[PDB]
Amino acid sequence: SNPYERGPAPTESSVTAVRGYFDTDTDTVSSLVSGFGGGTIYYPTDTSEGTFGGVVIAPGYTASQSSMAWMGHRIASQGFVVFTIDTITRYDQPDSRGRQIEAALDYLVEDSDVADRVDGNRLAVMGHSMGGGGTLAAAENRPELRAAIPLTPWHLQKNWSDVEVPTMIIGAENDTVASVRTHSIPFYESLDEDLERAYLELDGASHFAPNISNTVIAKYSISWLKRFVDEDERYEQFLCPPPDTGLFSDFSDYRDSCPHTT
Repeated sequence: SNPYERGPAPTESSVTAVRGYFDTDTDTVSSLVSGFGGGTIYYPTDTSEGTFGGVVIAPGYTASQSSMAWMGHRIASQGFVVFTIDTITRYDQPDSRGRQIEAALDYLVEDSDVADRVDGNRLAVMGHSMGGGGTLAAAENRPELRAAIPLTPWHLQKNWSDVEVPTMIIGAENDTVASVRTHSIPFYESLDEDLERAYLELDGASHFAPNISNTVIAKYSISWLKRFVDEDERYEQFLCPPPDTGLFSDFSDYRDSCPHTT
């Protein structure tokens, strides 16, 4: 059986809930850490079912932890150790954000007081905007990563055909900052035809959708992490078959590689 399965059999309820099964706590990481600006670790207090996958989440240009904080307890409560990092400076570029995510993954797995609850073999990267660009850069440098979720990603590099990490790109229909025509769709279309991947385009959404509690983003993020970080087939349910994308659907567009096999 899957040794990495955590939590009860999921429902539409459970995956869209503001808090899942697991009681969660936080540890704060100082800006004194090398390689990034610190952050907050959100982690399940219940260790009886075994260790959890670790997930670093990077902010965008001018922003910090607080723009992504809502994902902390909401993802962690599903059975993840979730690291909402700050960057060294608010003006750090995507490649720099990418390096800061890698440092944060290493800090989480090697140095954090919760490292004993993280399975260092099962790690994921997420990030908003330039942090999304950062997420691709990390995914590209670290093919051992189980899952990558760029959110309204921004990057001057368009070609990511080398990424070996299951990639869910969530775009915003009406994004004028990281336009899906010039960022998300070029990035998605460049992925290996053999790679496990999704493109979610949120209907009439703006660049800031990822910084506001969003049930679509959370459901599909948790499903993607469960499927690839935990190899949890029980979440294939939520990803495959793909959802409808007519005009009062959550999605102006949805691209998929169903079924997933891990």
